[PDB]
Amino acid sequence: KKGLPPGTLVYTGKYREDFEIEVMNYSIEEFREFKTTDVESVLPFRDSSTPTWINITGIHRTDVVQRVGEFFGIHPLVLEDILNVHQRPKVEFFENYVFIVLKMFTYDKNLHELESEQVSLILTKNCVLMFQEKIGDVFDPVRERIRYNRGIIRKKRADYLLYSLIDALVDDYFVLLEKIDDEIDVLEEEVLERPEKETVQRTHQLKRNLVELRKTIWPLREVLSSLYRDVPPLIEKETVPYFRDVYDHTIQIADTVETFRDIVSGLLDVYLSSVSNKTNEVMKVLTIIATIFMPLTFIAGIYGMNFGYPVVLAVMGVIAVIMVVYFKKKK
Amino acid sequence: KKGLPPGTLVYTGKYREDFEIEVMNYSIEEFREFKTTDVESVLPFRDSSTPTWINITGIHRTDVVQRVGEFFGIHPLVLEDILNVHQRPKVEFFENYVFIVLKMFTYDKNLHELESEQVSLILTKNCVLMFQEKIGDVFDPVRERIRYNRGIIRKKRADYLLYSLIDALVDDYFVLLEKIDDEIDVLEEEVLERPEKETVQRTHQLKRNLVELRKTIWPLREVLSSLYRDVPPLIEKETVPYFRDVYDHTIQIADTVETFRDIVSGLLDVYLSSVSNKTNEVMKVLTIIATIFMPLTFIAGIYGMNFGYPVVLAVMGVIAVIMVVYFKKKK
Amino acid sequence: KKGLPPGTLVYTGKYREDFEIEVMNYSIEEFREFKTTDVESVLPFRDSSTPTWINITGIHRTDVVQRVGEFFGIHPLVLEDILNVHQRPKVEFFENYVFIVLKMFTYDKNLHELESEQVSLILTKNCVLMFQEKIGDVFDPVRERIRYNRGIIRKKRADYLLYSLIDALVDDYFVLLEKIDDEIDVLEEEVLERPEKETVQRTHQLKRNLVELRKTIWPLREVLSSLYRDVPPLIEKETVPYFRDVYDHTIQIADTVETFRDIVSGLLDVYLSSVSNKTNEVMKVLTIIATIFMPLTFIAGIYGMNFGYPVVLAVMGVIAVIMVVYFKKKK
Amino acid sequence: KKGLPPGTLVYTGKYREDFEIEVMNYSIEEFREFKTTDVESVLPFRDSSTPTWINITGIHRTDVVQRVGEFFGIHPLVLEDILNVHQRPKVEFFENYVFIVLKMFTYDKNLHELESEQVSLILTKNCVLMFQEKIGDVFDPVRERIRYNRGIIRKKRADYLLYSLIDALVDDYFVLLEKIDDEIDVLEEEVLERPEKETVQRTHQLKRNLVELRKTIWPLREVLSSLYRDVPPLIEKETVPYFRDVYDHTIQIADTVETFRDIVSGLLDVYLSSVSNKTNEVMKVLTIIATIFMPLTFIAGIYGMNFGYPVVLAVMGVIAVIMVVYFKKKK
Amino acid sequence: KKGLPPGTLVYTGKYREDFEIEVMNYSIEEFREFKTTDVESVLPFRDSSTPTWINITGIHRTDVVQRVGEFFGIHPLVLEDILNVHQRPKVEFFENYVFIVLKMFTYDKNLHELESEQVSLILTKNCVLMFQEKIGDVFDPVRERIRYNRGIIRKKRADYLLYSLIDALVDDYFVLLEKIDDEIDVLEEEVLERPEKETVQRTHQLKRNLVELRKTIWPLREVLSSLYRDVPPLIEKETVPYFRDVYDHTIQIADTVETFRDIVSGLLDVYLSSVSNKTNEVMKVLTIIATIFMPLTFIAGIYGMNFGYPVVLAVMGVIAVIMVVYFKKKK
Ligand SMILES: [Ca+2]
Ligand SMILES: [Ca+2]
Ligand SMILES: [Ca+2]
Ligand SMILES: [Ca+2]
Ligand SMILES: [Ca+2]
Ligand SMILES: [Ca+2]
Ligand SMILES: [Ca+2]
Ligand SMILES: [Ca+2]
Ligand SMILES: [Ca+2]
Ligand SMILES: [Ca+2]
Ligand SMILES: [Ca+2]
Ligand SMILES: [Ca+2]
Ligand SMILES: [Ca+2]
Repeated sequence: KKGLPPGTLVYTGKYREDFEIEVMNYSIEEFREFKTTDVESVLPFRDSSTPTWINITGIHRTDVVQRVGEFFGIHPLVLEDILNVHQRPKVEFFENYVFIVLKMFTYDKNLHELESEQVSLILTKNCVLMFQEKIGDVFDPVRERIRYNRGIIRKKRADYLLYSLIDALVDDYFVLLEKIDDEIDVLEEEVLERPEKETVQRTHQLKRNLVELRKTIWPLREVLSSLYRDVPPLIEKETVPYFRDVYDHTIQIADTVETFRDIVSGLLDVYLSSVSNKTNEVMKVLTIIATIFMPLTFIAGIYGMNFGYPVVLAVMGVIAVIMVVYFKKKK
Repeated sequence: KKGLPPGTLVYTGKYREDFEIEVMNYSIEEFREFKTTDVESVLPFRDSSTPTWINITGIHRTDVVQRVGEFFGIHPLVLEDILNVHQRPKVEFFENYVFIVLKMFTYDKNLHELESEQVSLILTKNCVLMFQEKIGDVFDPVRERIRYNRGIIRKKRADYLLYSLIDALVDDYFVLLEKIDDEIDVLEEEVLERPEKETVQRTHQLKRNLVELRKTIWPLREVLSSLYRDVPPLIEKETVPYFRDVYDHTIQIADTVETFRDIVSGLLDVYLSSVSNKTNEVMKVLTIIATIFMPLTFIAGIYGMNFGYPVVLAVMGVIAVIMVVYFKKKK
Repeated sequence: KKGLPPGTLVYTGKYREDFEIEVMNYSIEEFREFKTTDVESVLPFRDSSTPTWINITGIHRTDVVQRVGEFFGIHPLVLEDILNVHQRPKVEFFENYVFIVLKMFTYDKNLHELESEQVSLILTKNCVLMFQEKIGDVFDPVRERIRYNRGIIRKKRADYLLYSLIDALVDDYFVLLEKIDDEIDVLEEEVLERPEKETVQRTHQLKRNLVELRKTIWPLREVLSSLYRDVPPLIEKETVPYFRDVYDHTIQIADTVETFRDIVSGLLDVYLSSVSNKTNEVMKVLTIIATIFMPLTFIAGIYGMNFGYPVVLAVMGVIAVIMVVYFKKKK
Repeated sequence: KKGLPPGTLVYTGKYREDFEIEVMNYSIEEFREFKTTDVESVLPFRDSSTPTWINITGIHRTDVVQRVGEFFGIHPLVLEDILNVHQRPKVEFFENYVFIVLKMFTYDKNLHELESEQVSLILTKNCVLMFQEKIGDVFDPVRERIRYNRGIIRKKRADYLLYSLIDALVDDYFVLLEKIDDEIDVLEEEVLERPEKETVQRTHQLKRNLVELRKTIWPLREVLSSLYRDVPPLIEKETVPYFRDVYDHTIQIADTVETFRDIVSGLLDVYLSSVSNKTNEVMKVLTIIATIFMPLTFIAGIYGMNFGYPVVLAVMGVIAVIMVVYFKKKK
Repeated sequence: KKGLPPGTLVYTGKYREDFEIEVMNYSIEEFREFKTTDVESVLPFRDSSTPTWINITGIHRTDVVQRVGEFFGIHPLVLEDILNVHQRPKVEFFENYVFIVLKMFTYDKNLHELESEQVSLILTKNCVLMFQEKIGDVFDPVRERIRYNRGIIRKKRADYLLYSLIDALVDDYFVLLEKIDDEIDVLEEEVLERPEKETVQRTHQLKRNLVELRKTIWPLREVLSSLYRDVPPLIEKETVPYFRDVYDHTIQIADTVETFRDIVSGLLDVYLSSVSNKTNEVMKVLTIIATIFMPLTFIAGIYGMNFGYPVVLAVMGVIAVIMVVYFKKKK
């Protein structure tokens, strides 16, 4: 739905069940993790000269974001955007912090429909502050790769941490495409070799979903494009050439999606031709068994007049052959 | 209709019933409001060092605009545009004043048709001069948010006032889209599960209305794009990063509209396929009940010749099965 | 047709009936007007330090243009373009003169067809030299607005005179669009509620005419775009911000035309669906009155065998109801 | 076909019949012309301080081009491009010479098919070296305009000579368009008023040919665009403003072609609608003469039962009117 | 499939059968060749001041690439891209080495389906390091042109070697297009003159394959575009103007592909019209032989009533002519 105030703090999303603030402060050497539901127990991490990750799951608490935002020096309107989930993904560069809004998807296979949660990211000094609206994410491997010190996460700084969550979120889209490639694959057979009923409505659902998809990658692609040209906190030849290979991913997604929305585009045209081909066969059979049985039931019509038996049957049986011969141009 | 003079002051709109000049002069502390129908009782507000809002409802009085425009130093041709409602939304930057033309819509639900009133805005010093052609608007909350000193309107200057009316007008489009999303939603079912008559003409009305819509957002989007790059009176880091949030909105509108005009685009193609699928079933039934009843009425045709009863009925009843079996490739 | 010389002076147009040289020399204070058919009686106006308008109606006289062009210092090839009417509208900037080619249209309502005359304009010092191929134009109001000293025409210079003829020519297109909006309006009803014969050929005529139109606005739009960026003789803040409000017009035209060529584009698709809907009804009626009258004429077929009367009529009349009931899924 | 060496001199074209080297050396005062089939008798023209035109007709002699190219200092790979006719038109600028590749067409009217010969041009000092693969060209008027000293060809230099052959080649395309405008004109009637058989395959031939065309103007347009921005040997205000009026032509071609490939694009859609309109009439007639003659042959079916004459004929003749009346909604 | 680690070395391809490291070190004077399956026996070639070509066939050995990459100073993530075959072709420029990823195709004629192997190229000093996933390639002529010292390969440096493999790989695409031009050619006849069954599914396969194709040339075209603008190791006027004539090729491919995906695009529209033309003929025949034999079997229906012989046959035979005459508007 919509708002009508001047720039307040309303939450438009519809996930009012969960609230769980997780934090992962780490150095080149160490880390902890906890799940406090207290607001204040995370504010002292602003000055921690070591990479923190203050994940605030459950945005519906406008009051929680209001406090954290007033403390971290976050602008009043850039908080509103965190709460307003009906927004195109963007990157906002500021004097202190980099602000990113992203959306991650869930495709219900079978029940052809996709659902969208909006994740906000604020990068400031050594804090990648996060905002989810519901419990559960695709950021499970990244926190696990900090947990069992796997790879080059602990070794590197705090801005690199952002370019690890963003890899994890973009990587998820590769799953969605995989589900849809395998979707099309089937709902395409359903047009060649299954000309039934709700195959059409299943096809229109796909275009609908693909448009819905497209108009959330094409912007998310621009985020990593705009996150590439500029960047204040970057550590040039460390974190920049890294996400070149996430902005590379962000392209392949919105390139794959443009393939799907180009195959599915001309799929209903396959149907209409496949169907008009069937309504040729049926049409044809009707015209045959009415050019052998409509001429003959006319002969056997006159000879019911009230005013050689094998002379009429011979001349009927010969016409039913001057017919099935003439119908060798048509078969 | 059209004009043929050199740059005079003709009103092309067709709303000749209302005339009501409302003013809202306000400071950091106070305001008044009145509804004078006198022209002169608003001219002394040009020098009021406090944010005024001189709303002139009912443009049809060419004489009223002529006077106010001659007083405020407004160019002769930029007044003509205020009266000529058949014009693409634009922003005109000048030495003294910023000139903006906008259009706001009304979608008659049921009676599938949309109507357009054109609102002009002139920003000069501490005056946001307004021009409506009919009584009633979506600027009710903004004047109410000044009225009961809600939010940061009174606190800020006069150029910010403009970027509050413009938020209010752009926000209205979110209602129109909501009405059309919920429109498509229904007039799409009407193609999957209701293949009737005036469903087609209702679909063409939508494309017509969407084109009509599109070609008034895409320019209105450019207004807030061009109102972003430049700006003389702006108060940089106060009013500029505000309407970035509104030019952000202006995008999402013309992005949502591009979704609608991409779903509806390939909707008549759903119909034509759904219909050619029905004219397969009907076509098929005709070809069956004419390949069991046209062969048999031929047998019972010869035996009306004037020249075992269960031998003919057995051989007819067997053929009416060599048929309903052969029709298991087709069902 | 075509030429094959090196850059001579051939007239490709097909209007060989009229020749009438009109001139309107004017100052801040006075003017005259005459219709001499003599070539030489207009050449002394080259040095007249007061705005002249040397309209040469009837270009077919290659000799007339040859003389005037040799006198006014006009390049040999830029004269050829004046005579060669089969050319895209352009603006040519030179060391002395600005050269503009424009086309103005005539839409024969009813006889769905549009016709094109090409008007050339050369602006040099205080002379806007004109070239029409046939008598009669849309420049009647402009010469009348000089005649009865209406508006700011006499007051201003000679380059402004150009940006008054060009307003008058561009303004004409607003009439053409008005005729075509009202055309579509009707030839659209002719697809919803009149599925006849030459409705299709009338629709294809429109796309043809719209393409023909489009590819003469899109360049004419670029003329006033290119006439905006540069300009040697301009009188900056006098004549420049004037035609901004003609290049504004030039946009709205090629924006309106892009609406028409987007409604008409998907209009034949309305037809094909409306028609395939009719060939469903007809198709359906045929399948009904052949599943009540083909089964029953089979019963009344056996009982014509030569080898209770209300027992057969009751069982026929019951089947003709087990049918009209089963046909409540289909109505 | 294709090659597999490193940059040798293979001729891919299929015109192995002709070989005829023509030369036209000329000054401000005189010229000669000859048709030597000897290679060496043209090499001394490299230093002739007067405009030469060394036309080498019949490229299939790889050896001839190899020698001339080794003498004139032409790069090894830029010769390959002269022999390889399956290439997009381009302009190659070099330290000494300008290299241009062009294609000129032949449209077999009736036998709907177009054929392509590739002409190469090398401009060096006072030599416009030419390369044709077959005898005969559209360069007949240009050599004739040198021959009888017509126009400003002899008067001007050698780089201007190039911009005379190129005018002659581009001008040819105006003939092709003329043949296709007049083609469409007919093969469009063939869709409104001739719904036959191979009208469809004739329409697809046109799109095929238009795509084939388009993708040889759009590059040839870029040649004269790129031949406009730069140019080393140009003689600025002599030869440059000349071919501006050939790059102007090059536009109108690829603009006309974009009209054709926009009319023909939606022409098969005219057909499909015109045809589905006929398969309405036919469909309709079938449903009538089976709702007057299928109900009545049922009445006259019962009265053939073996178990007032104008009472049955009156009630049959009345139903055959309760029918032809009900069929006034449908006619 | 997909990965979930931080940037390790997983091989996504599915060709786990071959492993064969071939090397071709050469100077202006000599070369050797061998097929060692040992990893270490190729590492000393890093410093060989003479052009080496270290082809590593069979990427599935992650360990082999890991070692060679750690030795040659190759970044950890740019190795991952060598193993991850599901990636868009790109060129990566670095401080030491140029990194290129390319894909080469195999089109199974008949079994309408195309298969893709990914070839990686790393250019460093005098080493063009290669990475194939399966045995066999189109690089047979290039190694043969080194082998029997053909052309200018041995004569030139090591960066030129890259622009010989890349010519060989791009040249292969000319074969694919040749197979598809000849494919369309046939599967187009199959729409004009063969309106059968799986012609539709064969057409959709083509669009599918063409999209699949297009979205691997359009990037491969950009590789040679980006490999043209920049280049650190280039030897300017030696290796640069060479591959201009490969980036020229890279264009013609993605221009030819855009022709195919523009002919095939409107091919199903040929079918649907060709078919709706047949379902006119069939439809028509049915309506004839039911307007001569449905009226007459009505006459011979009344005269079976139980309540001049050549008077009825004359009046039936005359109506069967008032019919076949009326059907001269329809034939
Ligand atoms: Ca708001
Ligand atoms: Ca005007
Ligand atoms: Ca916002
Ligand atoms: Ca279509
Ligand atoms: Ca010419
Ligand atoms: Ca006349
Ligand atoms: Ca205006
Ligand atoms: Ca009978
Ligand atoms: Ca080659
Ligand atoms: Ca080449
Ligand atoms: Ca010209
Ligand atoms: Ca990853
Ligand atoms: Ca990568």
